[PDB]
Amino acid sequence: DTYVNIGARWSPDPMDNVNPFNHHRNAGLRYRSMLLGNGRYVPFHIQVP
Amino acid sequence: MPQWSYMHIAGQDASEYLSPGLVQFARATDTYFSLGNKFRNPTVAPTHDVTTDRSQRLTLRFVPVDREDTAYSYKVRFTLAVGDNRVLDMASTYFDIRGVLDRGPSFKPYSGTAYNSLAPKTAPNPCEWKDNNKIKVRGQAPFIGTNINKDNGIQIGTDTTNQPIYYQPEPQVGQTQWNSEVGAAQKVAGRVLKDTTPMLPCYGSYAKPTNEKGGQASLITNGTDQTLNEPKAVLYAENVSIEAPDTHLVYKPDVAQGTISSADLLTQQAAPNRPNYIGFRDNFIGLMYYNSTGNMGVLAGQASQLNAVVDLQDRNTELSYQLMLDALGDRSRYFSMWNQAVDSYDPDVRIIENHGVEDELPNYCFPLNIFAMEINLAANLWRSFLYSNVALYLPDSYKITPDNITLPENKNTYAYMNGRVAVPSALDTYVNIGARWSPDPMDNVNPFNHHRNAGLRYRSMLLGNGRYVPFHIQVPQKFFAIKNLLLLPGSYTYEWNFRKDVNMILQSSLGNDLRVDGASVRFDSINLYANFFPMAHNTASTLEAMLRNDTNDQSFNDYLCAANMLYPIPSNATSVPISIPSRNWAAFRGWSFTRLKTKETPSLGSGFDPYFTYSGSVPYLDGTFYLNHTFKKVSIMFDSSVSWPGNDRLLTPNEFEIKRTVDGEGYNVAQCNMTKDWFLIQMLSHYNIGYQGFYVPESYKDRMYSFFRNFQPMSRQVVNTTTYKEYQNVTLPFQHNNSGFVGYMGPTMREGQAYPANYPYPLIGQTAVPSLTQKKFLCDRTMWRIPFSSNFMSMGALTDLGQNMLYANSAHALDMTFEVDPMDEPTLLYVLFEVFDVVRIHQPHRGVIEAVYLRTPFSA
Amino acid sequence: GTFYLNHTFKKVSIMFDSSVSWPGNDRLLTPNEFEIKRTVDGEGYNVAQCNMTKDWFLIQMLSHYNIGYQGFYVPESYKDRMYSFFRNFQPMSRQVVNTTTYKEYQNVTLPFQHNNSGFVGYMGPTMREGQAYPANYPYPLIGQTAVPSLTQKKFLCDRTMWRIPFSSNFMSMGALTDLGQNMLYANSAHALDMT
Amino acid sequence: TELSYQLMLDALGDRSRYFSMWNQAVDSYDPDVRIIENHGVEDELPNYCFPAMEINLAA
Amino acid sequence: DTYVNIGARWSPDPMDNVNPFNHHRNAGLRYRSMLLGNGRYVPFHIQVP
Amino acid sequence: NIFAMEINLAA
Amino acid sequence: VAPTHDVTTDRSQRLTLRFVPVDREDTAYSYKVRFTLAVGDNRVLDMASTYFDIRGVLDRGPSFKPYSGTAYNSLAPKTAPN
Amino acid sequence: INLYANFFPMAHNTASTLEAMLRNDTNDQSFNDYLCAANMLYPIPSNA
Amino acid sequence: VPSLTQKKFLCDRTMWRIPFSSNFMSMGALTDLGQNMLYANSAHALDMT
Amino acid sequence: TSVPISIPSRNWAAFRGWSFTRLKTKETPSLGSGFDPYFTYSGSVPYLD
Amino acid sequence: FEVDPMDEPTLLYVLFEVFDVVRIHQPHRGVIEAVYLRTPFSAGN
Amino acid sequence: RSSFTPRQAYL
Amino acid sequence: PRHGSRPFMGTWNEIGTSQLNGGAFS
Repeated sequence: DTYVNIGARWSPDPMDNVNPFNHHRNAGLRYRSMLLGNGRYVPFHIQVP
Repeated sequence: MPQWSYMHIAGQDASEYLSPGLVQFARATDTYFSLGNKFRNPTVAPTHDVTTDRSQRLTLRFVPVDREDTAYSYKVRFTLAVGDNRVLDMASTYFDIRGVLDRGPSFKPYSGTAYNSLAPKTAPNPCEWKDNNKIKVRGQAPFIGTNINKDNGIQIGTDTTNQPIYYQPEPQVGQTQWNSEVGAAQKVAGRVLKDTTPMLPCYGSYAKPTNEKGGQASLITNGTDQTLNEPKAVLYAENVSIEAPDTHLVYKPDVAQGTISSADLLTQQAAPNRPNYIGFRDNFIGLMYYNSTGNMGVLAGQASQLNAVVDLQDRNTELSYQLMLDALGDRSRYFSMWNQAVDSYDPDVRIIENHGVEDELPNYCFPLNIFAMEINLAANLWRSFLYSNVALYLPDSYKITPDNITLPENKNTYAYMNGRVAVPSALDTYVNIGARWSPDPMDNVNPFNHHRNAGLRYRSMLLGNGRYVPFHIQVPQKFFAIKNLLLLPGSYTYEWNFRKDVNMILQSSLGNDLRVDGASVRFDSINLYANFFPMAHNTASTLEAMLRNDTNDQSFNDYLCAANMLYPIPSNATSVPISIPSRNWAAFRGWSFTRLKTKETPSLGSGFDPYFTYSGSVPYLDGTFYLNHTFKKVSIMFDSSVSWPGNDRLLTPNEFEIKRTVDGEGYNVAQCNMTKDWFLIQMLSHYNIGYQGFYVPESYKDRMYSFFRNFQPMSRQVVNTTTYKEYQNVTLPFQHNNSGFVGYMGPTMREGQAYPANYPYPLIGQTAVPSLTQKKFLCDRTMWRIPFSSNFMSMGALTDLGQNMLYANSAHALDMTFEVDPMDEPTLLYVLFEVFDVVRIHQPHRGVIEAVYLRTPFSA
Repeated sequence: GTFYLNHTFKKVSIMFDSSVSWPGNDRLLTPNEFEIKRTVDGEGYNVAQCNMTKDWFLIQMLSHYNIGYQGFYVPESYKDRMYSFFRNFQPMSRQVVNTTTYKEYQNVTLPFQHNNSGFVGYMGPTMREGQAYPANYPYPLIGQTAVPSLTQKKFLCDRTMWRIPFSSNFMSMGALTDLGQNMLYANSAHALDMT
Repeated sequence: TELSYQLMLDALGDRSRYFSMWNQAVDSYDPDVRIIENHGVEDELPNYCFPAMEINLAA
Repeated sequence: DTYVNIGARWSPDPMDNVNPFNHHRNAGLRYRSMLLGNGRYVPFHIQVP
Repeated sequence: NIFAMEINLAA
Repeated sequence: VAPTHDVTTDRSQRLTLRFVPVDREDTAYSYKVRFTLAVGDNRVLDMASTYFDIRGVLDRGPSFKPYSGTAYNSLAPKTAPN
Repeated sequence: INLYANFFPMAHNTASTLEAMLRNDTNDQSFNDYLCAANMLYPIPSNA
Repeated sequence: VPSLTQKKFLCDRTMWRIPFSSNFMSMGALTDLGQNMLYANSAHALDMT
Repeated sequence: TSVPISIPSRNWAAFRGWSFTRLKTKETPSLGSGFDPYFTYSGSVPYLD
Repeated sequence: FEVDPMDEPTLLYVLFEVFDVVRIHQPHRGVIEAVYLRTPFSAGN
Repeated sequence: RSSFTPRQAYL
Repeated sequence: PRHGSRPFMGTWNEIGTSQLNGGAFS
């Protein structure tokens, strides 16, 4: 909540082995999902290298 | 001397004194185990023959030998005498003004409020009523006292006793909150502004204090009250001088007569005024009269009057010096002499991304289970984010004027803008939620007036926060043919004409027309200043008699080789055709076009232009462009018969298409709406990428004013009317969401009720109504480029096709037609016929300069 | 390396052996004393809208980036480093109520001064003290009532360690300076005086 | 030769990357707390509700 | 306060001379203090050039 | 004096 | 292609060598350690590689509070009781 | 305290060559201090 | 109350290498050692744990 | 009551004799800077009078 | 020097004496060049 | 010309 | 602040085969 042994730089012990890219705050997938719009049943037109 | 050479302090080098065998074992292995660091090589300066030994003068100063002032211009000419045995570079000759700009009674260079801020906003400074209010006990004050004998009042003590003074509530008591002590059974009081004083709302309320102990005080002094049951608590009072630099009542409850008054009604509402950081012009644009055939300048040789600056009124020679500061530079670095800021709008107000509002846990109350209350902290900090940097700066309709308050006519006056406000019911956290879609209403609106923009914020405070400001500024020489010129010894006449009209040389940030609200003044003085170079003379007279033969002369080329033209477009129209008479194209190097609103473009002549009344980041000059998502398709025809990209070198042969809305049999290129064979002319023209593997432009070729650092594709989703069966189109003034925890149609208080709502059709959830997408492509801060080379890739500065015989061996006519989607408020179209613009300078007579000019296309 | 009092300098008078002055030969602009900040007397001499004398700004620009004789540029990032001059210049200014031009400069010393009241506590941290009042402390300076103003300037050049290269033209050409190399062929003694 | 390293470890590097080994951490100040730029606080109406007062939750 | 020197970049005169590098926001100080953690009693380990 | 409740922030 | 037999060595050299202190004198305001650096033979040590490794226990004073707020009852108002 | 160092596993047949040529007085190694300079300090009276 | 320092070392998106050459370094491709077991049609067999 | 003066390592070659004197500050002007405000005298200037 | 207690600031005005001299000359039509030596306390590095 | 020395050469 | 520093008659990466860091190859 606020106390993690406040004042120390730590990745929390329970979650250090958990995926760090399944967050809400993650630039890549964030931008990408908003790159196809905010909705559902979204049409798309993309190119793959 | 030896003891130096042995210590390798000056002399032999670590690649010279080494046994050549062990230079090698370094050269041969430097990638791993590098020991070139261990060794030493003395670096020494030239002994002599480069230093003046007698009394030369760094930063020589010059002052005007001739002056001329008109109602809207300033004219000076200096006898810029280089002096024999010397050499001067005009890259370092900057002119130095000094005056007293009075920005106008609009600069609200702070945002928010600044008097009694933390207010409970809409609320009432203890004020007294009207008719004959001497009937009811209000009760709200702070001192906690003991026996107010009166005729003296409250009290205090000192062995004897102590009735008071003139009572003090710059805070006074209760300092024991928890128990709030509580009406010490006794008299305890406060202060009260009583009638006769402009009943404002406690907030923004100033009061030129006048007791020097910071009492308020009507000059002739005032106060005192109670009735004679018996005495209870008193209230001193007055008739001060309220005011409010920052504010704009937003619900004055009618009662238009009976103002300084009250009777409840009087206690209304309030807010901050907006904020227009009105300060000077990055690049100091305008302060010098650049391309214009009236006022123009000179730099000839007191000895022939033969000028050397011929500025054809069609070279935006001040975009240049704002693009040649994008190469050799990096405008994200603010210098300060040449006020170099560089504008920009925070890309989180022009491409808002409603990434929500976290706050997934109960921001909760707790008075000094426990009773409390909440407040969606992290969301409320969204509403106040939204209707403040974006919304409000919306268009000009979609804004509502509050009731019982009239705004001045002559739209775009500062009293107008803060008079009206947006509605925090739409264009807030209840719009295109979760999508990058920039708000459509401000799609084609200059998004450079933001108070949240750096660059218009490093100069409006760089000059302090006052309406009066004595400035001290330097203006770099901006002409391309003089800016980097090397001079020969002699006496020269340096002359230039300045602007002293505020609207041109003082960029605001809301574009209220300065010229109607106030401004600049003097130019108290204007002296040159040029730092010469103590260049020993023997080797001057051999860099000044070799730069004066004629095979070795100089030669500057304007960076932005342009032939810019302005093509008007009606109020709401498309397809602006243009024709050029038969002529040559010996060195044409491609087009460069864009769109600009007419309100932000001067006449370029006669200086003062009465119709030019908008001051916000003139795109024609600042270099900021924000209409590049409006173009639809451009056609080029030669002789009225052949398309020019044509030969089939393109998709859809005749029609460099840009966007291409709906109709996509498949061509729209990027999750966006540009057309794959654009984005192959644009990329492949700037960062020569494209035909061999669409990379991510490498940096040192993505400099601000260029492509990739812009195409910011975007896309959204809305209730496809003709599919969901109930696209009831509930108009903005009807949506009932945030029931009423928030405002009514208007940034006002809590009228609420509480129902679910009518927000937006929920398009992200188990029941989401269907949809239909859209996609836009903002390419602000740049211009479309269409190179003349046969293949759009650029090999050299002169295209592979510019010297093609049939484009340099005969005359031809060019007919080309743009196409732009309609936009209200008639706009204007801007096009560059990029063309070589070189200039040679030759000067054999020791005190004369003979300049030669050339524009291969468009030599007139 | 942290330095924080580099802006307090206002005058330096390098003067060799009780007579000459360095870069004398009038080769400065004020050719007897590098002035770092002309406090009030400007005579059109401040630069970049800060107390710095243009002469001394030129001194620093040459010393660090070898620019100044070729037109002033913003130094390329590979020469302007963290402990360089231009990275930490930050000119700053404002304007304050003029002494005896406003009707009342009338002196409302801290303790007495009524702003943001009745919510902010008194003179520090405690809460809910007082009744709300019109406020009277930052005496306006923006709108239609703005007091007559007198603007102040200053430069904060932390971390810089002002330099004065010894070369004749104060431009980094080598490491064995141009003048550090004739002061040998004139082998003698020069006790310096600095002020 | 206590500082010079700090002034030597300035050209051949960046000294804005934190190399824990030699405790590499330049003493730096938050510009917004040294060179104060008090541009104001953007507020329109941060409101309040029951489970109806006010705070310029932005001041 | 908010109302003190509002609208202009200039650090208050009383503090132009005080050290700005002792802030609780000084990057290096907070880093190294946290790098060894919040310990009042810290067993430390070092490399020094 | 001026009725009040707190809700705390920054926390 | 890399370079071969002429830059490297098949003899058992070492990459990280401990140099346990030879002599450790002392004082109150000081610290003396004298190692005996041995650079072997045919080896070539560059001083920059070398680095002292100090170990011990550090006691932050009663004044080390490394957090602007409190970690204890905090969200509650700044003023209260039992 | 421990003293730590790193030896480049150089070729013995080369280290010798890098030895019989890093010892000749003509292939010595020289350094400076980057802020090469003295450091006279010089006190200032309290208010002066 | 007493401290027993713990200590970790997060590293994400990086693949520990073990480059196979001698001065465990990188002086090319076809790295030193590798070059030996080139031509010689010799054969071997790792077994790391 | 003193005025310790000095001059180091000169090369006196034609030094044809000192000349003492004694001014008062207020009224001896500021040397050459310009508007040196600390000049608040109107009387004779023993420095250049 | 052992001047007598005056009372307020008071600058002594030693006037170390030297040989001032200038050798202005005009070889061409409009060229002034002169040396400005002052010995026993000169100006030169 | 010069007074200190009567030396002068073209280039 | 002073640098000088030695080792500069060019570099080798001799041929018959070419340069180091790889160009492209983890």
